[PDB]
Amino acid sequence: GFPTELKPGTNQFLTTDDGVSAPILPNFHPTPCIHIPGEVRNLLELCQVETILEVNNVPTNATSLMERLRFPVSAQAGKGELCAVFRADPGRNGPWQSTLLGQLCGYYTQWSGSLEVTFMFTGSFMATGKMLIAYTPPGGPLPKDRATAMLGTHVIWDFGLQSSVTLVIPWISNTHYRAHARDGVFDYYTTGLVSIWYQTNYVVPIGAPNTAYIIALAAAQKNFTMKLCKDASDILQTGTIQ
Amino acid sequence: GFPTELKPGTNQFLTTDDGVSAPILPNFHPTPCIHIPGEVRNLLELCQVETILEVNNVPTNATSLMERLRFPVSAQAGKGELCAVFRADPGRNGPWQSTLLGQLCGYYTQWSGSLEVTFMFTGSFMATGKMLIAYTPPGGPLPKDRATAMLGTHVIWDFGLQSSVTLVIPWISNTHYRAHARDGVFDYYTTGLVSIWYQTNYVVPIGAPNTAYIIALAAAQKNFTMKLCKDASDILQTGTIQ
Amino acid sequence: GFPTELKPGTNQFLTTDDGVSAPILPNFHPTPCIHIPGEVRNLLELCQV
Amino acid sequence: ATAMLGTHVIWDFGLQSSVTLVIPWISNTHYRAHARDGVFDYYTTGLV
Amino acid sequence: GDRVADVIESSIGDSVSRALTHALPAPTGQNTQVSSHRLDTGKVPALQAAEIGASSNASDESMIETRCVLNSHSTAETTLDSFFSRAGLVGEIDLPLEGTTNPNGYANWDIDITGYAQMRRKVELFTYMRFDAEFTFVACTPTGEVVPQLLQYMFVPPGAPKPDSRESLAWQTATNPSVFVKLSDPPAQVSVPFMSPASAYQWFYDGYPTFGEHKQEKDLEYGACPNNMMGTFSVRTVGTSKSKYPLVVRIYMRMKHVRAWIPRPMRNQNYLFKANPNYAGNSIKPTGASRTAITTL
Amino acid sequence: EIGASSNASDESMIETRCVLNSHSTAETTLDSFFSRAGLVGEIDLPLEGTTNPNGYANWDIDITGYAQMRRKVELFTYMRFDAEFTFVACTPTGEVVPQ
Amino acid sequence: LLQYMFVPPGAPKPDSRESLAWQTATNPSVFVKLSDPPAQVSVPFMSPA
Amino acid sequence: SDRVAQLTIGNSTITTQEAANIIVGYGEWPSYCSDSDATAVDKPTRPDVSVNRFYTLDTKLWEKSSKGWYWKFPDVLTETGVFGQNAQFHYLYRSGFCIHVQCNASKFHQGALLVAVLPEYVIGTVAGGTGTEDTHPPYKQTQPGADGFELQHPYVLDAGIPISQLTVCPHQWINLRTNNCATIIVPYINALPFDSALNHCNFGLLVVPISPLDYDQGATPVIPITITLAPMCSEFAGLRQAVTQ
Amino acid sequence: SHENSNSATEGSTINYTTINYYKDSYAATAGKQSLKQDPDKFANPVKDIFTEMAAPLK
Amino acid sequence: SHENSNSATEGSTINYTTINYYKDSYAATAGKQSLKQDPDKFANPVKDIFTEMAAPLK
Ligand SMILES: CCO/N=C/c1ccc(OCC[C@@H](C)CCN2CCN(c3ccnc(N)c3)C2=O)cc1
Ligand SMILES: CCO/N=C/c1ccc(OCC[C@@H](C)CCN2CCN(c3ccnc(N)c3)C2=O)cc1
Ligand code: NA
Ligand code: NA
Ligand code: NA
Ligand code: NA
Repeated sequence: GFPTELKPGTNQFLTTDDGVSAPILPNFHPTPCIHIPGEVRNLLELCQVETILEVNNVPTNATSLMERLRFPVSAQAGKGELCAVFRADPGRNGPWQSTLLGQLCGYYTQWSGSLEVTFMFTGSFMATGKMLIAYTPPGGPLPKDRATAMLGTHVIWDFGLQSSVTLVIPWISNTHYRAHARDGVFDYYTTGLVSIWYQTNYVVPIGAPNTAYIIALAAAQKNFTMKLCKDASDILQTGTIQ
Repeated sequence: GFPTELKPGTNQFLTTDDGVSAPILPNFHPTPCIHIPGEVRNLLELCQVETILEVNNVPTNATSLMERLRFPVSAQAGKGELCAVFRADPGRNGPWQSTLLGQLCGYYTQWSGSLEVTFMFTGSFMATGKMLIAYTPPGGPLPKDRATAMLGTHVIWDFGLQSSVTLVIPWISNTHYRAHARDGVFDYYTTGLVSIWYQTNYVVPIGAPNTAYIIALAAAQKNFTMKLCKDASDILQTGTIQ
Repeated sequence: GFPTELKPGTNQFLTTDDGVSAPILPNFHPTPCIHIPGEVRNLLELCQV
Repeated sequence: ATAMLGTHVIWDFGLQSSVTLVIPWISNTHYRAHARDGVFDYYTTGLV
Repeated sequence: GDRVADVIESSIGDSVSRALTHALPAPTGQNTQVSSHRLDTGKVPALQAAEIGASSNASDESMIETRCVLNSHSTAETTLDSFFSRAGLVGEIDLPLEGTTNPNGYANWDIDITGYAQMRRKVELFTYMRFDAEFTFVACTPTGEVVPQLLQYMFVPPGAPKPDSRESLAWQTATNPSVFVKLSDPPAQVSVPFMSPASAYQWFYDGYPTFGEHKQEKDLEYGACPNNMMGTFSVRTVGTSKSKYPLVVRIYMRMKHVRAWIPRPMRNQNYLFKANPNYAGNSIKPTGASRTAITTL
Repeated sequence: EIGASSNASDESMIETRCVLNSHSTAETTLDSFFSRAGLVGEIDLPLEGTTNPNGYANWDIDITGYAQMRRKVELFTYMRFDAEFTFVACTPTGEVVPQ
Repeated sequence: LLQYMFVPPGAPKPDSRESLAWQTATNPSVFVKLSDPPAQVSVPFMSPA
Repeated sequence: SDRVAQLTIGNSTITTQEAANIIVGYGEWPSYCSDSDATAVDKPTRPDVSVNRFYTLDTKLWEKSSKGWYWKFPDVLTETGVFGQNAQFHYLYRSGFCIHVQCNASKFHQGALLVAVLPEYVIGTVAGGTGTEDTHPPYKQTQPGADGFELQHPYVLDAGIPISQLTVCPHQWINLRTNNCATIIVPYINALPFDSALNHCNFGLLVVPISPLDYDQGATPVIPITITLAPMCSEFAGLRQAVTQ
Repeated sequence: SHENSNSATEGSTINYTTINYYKDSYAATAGKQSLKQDPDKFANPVKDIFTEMAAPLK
Repeated sequence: SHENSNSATEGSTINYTTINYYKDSYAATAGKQSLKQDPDKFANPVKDIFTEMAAPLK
């Protein structure tokens, strides 16, 4: 026979090896493929679709789970009070886990790109108000007041016919990619904080509710990509699935 | 030697693997092939040949086996009475097992195509009559009367010089191919039912038999094909064949 | 299969052997390389310092 | 649910104060005589 | 022939499904363009109307002053094949000596990959999937020891006779495809084509397989699609007498040449059964982590 | 009676639509059907025995002792073919021994 | 028979010989026998830097 | 001029003066099955105007405590008008749909409904609570007909999946301060060219309040949500007697 | 490959596409066969062929 | 290679670059897929497309 020599790696089964294997059914032809709507080609396609961000991730009893999908605003005392805060880290435990972006993110070790959160006001038509939504890049501690938060990237939102506003969390990182951030040394990769403040006040006339909610929708910008495929942190099974 | 590396699959013997094996008799030449009539090239060729469909698959004692090859018709009372019924499923237990189509069908997991059953009347020349042969697509239960069966695909057969008539069971399926149907969830693939009714009546003059038989011949249409080669449900041996 | 014959050396792991090994992460792309001062190409460069 | 099976319009109140329901000509004859109770109901146009 | 106008001018029969969108090449992440201060009336990129159902069209360039960034980060690792063509465990078959399960030296496994959560949660991201697959079989004792035992794997498509014993006539395997291999040999490995009667496999079928009254006793058939049932995988020790060793066969699957349609929400409750999405009602947990207040990290 | 099969087609028995059928006929060729290895012989070489206890055996080449394979080939009267033979050997427990 | 598995930052680290993490549906794993030659693979430059 | 709209099909016309554009699911319009995708050979029947029209099937009341509802297609119509008759007399059916969910209030009411379409919406059960019992949903829950069915656990859509990600499916929101309706056009979605309108429900329509309805005492408290829908490009084949299930 | 012509199908009305590494062609793979068919040889071996539309016996 | 066209992606809107040693194409490697994307199909399936600068509801 022809002279060969076996090298290391021989006989091993590497789960990600892309090779050729003998076909079990020779001359077999599959059922033709008809047209089916909604074909997806790249997971990145799904990452640009906004899903609900559970900013209000506090209630935990079955009957109150739906309350996590929205947070409130109501008439205040004009002292630029804080409405809500959350970390911008998409692949970290917290609000982002509720989004499809966050979940897909779990199957990748590193990510890179700008994010966007669109806030939709669902109060009555007669309700008005101006909010200041801020993004604080790494290094900046949770803003103690509106004056401090205002020093970073922000948007001033005015309620009106357009029910929603978009806060872009631009990619501001020291590295080209960030790994998933968590407490400890990996906080090196944190994206930062997002805080919502009352710019003026939630105002309403006689006859309209004094409290209304805001729904947050999040997704990735078009410069977002992910690399280094990995298994998600969760395994949804306790014993054997029968 | 030349650097190689063994991959999984090494040393395995896959019965359907199409490979090259050393030849035991070098420089051997076979006896030339003379011309022989009846060469077959594709099993589909045989599937278009009609073989007898045992519609009357009820008698089971040795001496009555031949009676399964034919069913009867005779003078009735003009109330559009039922003559016979059977499932159209070709690869299912029942009448089709008697046909060569049904048997070949057993060596394949999936099939697709229209079928045809040609009925030949073998009564005396003086016998006349009109029958209604119906095909009921999936979902329709066994027709309670001729009026119900008439709502599906059918042929009205008139006895005469042409002894036979053909009922085409057109391919009407939701899927491109059907797997063999059987009781249970696989009934999803049933083809439907075929029922034979008296349209008028079997009429005959003084002197001719009051009962005659019909022979059913079945085969596949030219759009019929099969895929996913498998072993037949039967194994015709009990112990070792000596 | 195609006729082969294993020669001595088969299965050995020579630490300086320059061969090909299956890649663990298919279709993976590394972080691009930005410019960094002081690239060295040959140890001889350092020997002249 | 039954009325919905015939010709209809779904009207939404708003800036445009009005909506138009067209009662299209759907008759067996080219012309209808005045309808009334009795055999002349043959010419009725229908209900709204 | 046709003559009345409404017939000549109708669209009845148009098979060309009009598409509002088309794909574009996107081998890298989008770049960032220089942007400057804008102080306009009429132009308002930051304001949206989420009610419409579309996602925000606002970009970095319009919300803050940006620099130019030439982004060459690849989008290659997020393709369907990149994501799915990684072999995972989908089946386990035990062939013990002393036992309650398969003590007779053979076993029949219904081909259903939904018994393992890692793999299952990935595929259930899509409703329909069409793909070929590479199957690898790893066998050893329950200690992971390699023993000199010969095995036979046989694929029994729907309708073929399932072996009922280590000596079944069905093992003659004259048409079914079989693989003969030793535990001492590397893991056996073969390629499997897309075998469904449908154009795609579907991980969800909101319907019943048959017609009729769907009474209580038959409700286990809700969601059963035969188009997804490819058959049985049978394994036996090759002999007329019991094997000397207890064995285990782990089954790995690596999809390749993948196409998928209709993305959907990803499972957020533990899986309980292969055949359905049932979840434990007394343990409905939030999709992710929680905190004490909305104003505190 | 003529001995031919019906020439009637779907098109002439019911009103049909157009269907472009691209279902392959490739898997029903003779090689597709027969080129799948099946068991056709078994030879025992026991130690203690009545059959071949002397360490050797002669098997007349005749593949009709197994029904699965036999029923397939007997569908035809004459057949001309080459063949690939594979021999699987082990102990009666399926154990592999250095023999 | 052994199993080697690469667990990138963020993926669940097995906590036992029977951990669900060994299903290795996305992480790259290598299955090999001590009787086989030494396993060998190629690793890319994976840093975010 | 995007807030106003008129939908006319068959002998039915819908108007709205507070719309939020129209969604065309997965970016494609309904169409008839092509000759190469088709497999069944009988010539289909395409009734046109008598079946592709708007049917107003049901009205639900939105209350401060409502959990949400769902309907199944084509189940909601299998017993209505000429469409239902064709669905019953034929084995094979295929069509698209134009869905128009209506809900209006006043400029002093508030609340937001998520209106979405989820293909192959398989329903699950709570498994006896403990999860040790393999219970299954009854026929009236999987195919509720025109009355629809109320979600028991909207957070997981009664199927172990997060409603927070339902927006990955064709949707619109009815946010009272903005619009009074949702309009979604859906093409035929299946792995086969035709299927049984009886045994298979291609998709489900979900209407779920995400931001609870609220208003002050004195404002009209009865706030209906009405479901109107039209089949598009309906095709039927495999004729025989009528069957209801 | 300049080998021997010792295959069972040398001189067949159907050409094959095979692989082989030996001087004897019967050692070759099964390859792919030609997709020609002739149902009439069995389904319609009549001397005087009769049309579909007509009455088979006239 | 003159093989069979039995891959799951035969007739796809994305061409692949694969390796294979068998007559059946589904036995081939996964290769590389085409990098085309269409986010709009999911993120913006609106009938009447609205610009960025404008007010989405006018
Ligand atoms: C010696 C011969 O070696 N033979 C090896 C061999 C390997 C694999 C094999 O067939 C593999 C079939 C898989 C590719 C797809 C399995 N699928 C499809 C979708 N599905 C679903 C869908 C919905 N609900 C549930 N529960 C399950 C599912 O489980 C046949 C033979
Ligand atoms: C080291 C050397 O390794 N050598 C291996 C080896 C393998 C096979 C071999 O010859 C194989 C012969 C088979 C291809 C055909 C057997 N045939 C023909 C038809 N026939 C019939 C016909 C009518 N009735 C009965 N009963 C039987 C039948 O049984 C010779 C040598
Ligand atoms: Na291989
Ligand atoms: Na060989
Ligand atoms: Na190597
Ligand atoms: Na069905």
